[PDB]
Amino acid sequence: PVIEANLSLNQNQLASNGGYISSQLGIRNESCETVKFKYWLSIKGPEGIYFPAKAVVGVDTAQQESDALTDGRMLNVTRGFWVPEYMADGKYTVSLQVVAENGKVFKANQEFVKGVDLNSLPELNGLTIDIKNQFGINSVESTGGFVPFTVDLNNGREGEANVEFWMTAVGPDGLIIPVNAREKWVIASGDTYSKVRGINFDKSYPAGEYTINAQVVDIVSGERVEQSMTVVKK
Amino acid sequence: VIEANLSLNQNQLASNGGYISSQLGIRNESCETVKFKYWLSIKGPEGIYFPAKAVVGVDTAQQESDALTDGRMLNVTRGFWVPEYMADGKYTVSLQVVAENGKVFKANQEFVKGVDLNSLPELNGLTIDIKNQFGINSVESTGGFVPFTVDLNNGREGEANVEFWMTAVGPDGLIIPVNAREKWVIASGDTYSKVRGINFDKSYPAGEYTINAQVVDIVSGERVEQSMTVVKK
Repeated sequence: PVIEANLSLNQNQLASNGGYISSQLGIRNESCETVKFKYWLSIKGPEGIYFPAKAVVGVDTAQQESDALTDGRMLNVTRGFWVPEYMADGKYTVSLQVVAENGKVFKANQEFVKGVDLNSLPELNGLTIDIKNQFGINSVESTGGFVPFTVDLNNGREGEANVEFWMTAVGPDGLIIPVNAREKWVIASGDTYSKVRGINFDKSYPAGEYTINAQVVDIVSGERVEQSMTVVKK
Repeated sequence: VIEANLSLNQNQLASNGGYISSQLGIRNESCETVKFKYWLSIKGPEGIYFPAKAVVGVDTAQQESDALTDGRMLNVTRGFWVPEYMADGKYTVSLQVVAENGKVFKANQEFVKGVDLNSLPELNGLTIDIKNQFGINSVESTGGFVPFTVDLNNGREGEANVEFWMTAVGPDGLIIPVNAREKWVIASGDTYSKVRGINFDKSYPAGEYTINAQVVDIVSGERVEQSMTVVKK
């Protein structure tokens, strides 16, 4: 019982004043028997924003209904959503999510930005943050694995920058795993805090999805900025 | 297998932040000797997640394993700073133990910063009251229904314009709609009051679901959150 899910956005790039985004959802039953499943469209944004794409004028009373697909058949839906002005500027993730009757989870994600450039590194006002999965390693075995991350904090400002920086891995069973302890830094003008920092996914760590999350706070302004990568333990 | 506790010397920090000293207890209740890894992590508002542990230099350490004799208990004092620049609001401290066999054990305490302990989140007179109606903290693998009471009380002298929604953030990257995005004009002294439940379908994966409600003031742009945790066995 395998489902194939895709998602595409008619646009990636919203200005600060927000806007409308029209999406195209594709759900294909690649299996031989007929398949029942639930699906929905959800948005995840900065500052712990999580919201459903779906909006209603009245009182939301609906429960999550099941759907179905004929053998080899595909569902095709257009779905649009507003992203209002009052929502935080930053990087957003739209997620088509399918839960099949058998427990298997399938997803398709697209990103968009609001009030910043699609290509751009997160920044604290000249101080740019560059965190990357160094070797494109997107999973580790049940028996364990090591994934290294490159960390580059570049002070583009004309003055010194005072920052606190840390990393966690948010994962199953409510786990928040320290990846990098809280570090305080004075970074001089034009200078760079640059290093490699890895996480060892111990054999004993539970199977599932780990969200590798890095944060940087400007100690003076109080602006906080994030970057995230996903690693799955099989 | 493992018994974990956590207590805080302080629950209540002012806006200018402060220091919190914690006491970690880890007890091996098992008959054989047990190996495990453990750590201390903080979760706050606005998607804040940070490790309790801080270093002045370059963090270079790896997550070391520990061990406990049969019936033996580990006892550690561990403190952490919560600086002024961190967001005001409700925080969760979490002692987390991962045993060599895969079993996860936790002990959580809450604290607040710049607001009263157990106070209702508010958007400036507009108070938000979301509660697990019947104290149901888990559902069986075969499924279950958990209802939530929702009370949005406009204490202001003028009308309040809000947008409101709910999700359940859970395993395998799932963000499950619990309440669609609703726009509301709430008159002075009035209440948006209702019950809203989530059906944890048999098919939903085992694990930890974070029931999350958010309210935005459309005029000010202030956003406020309330969260409750439900585990599917």
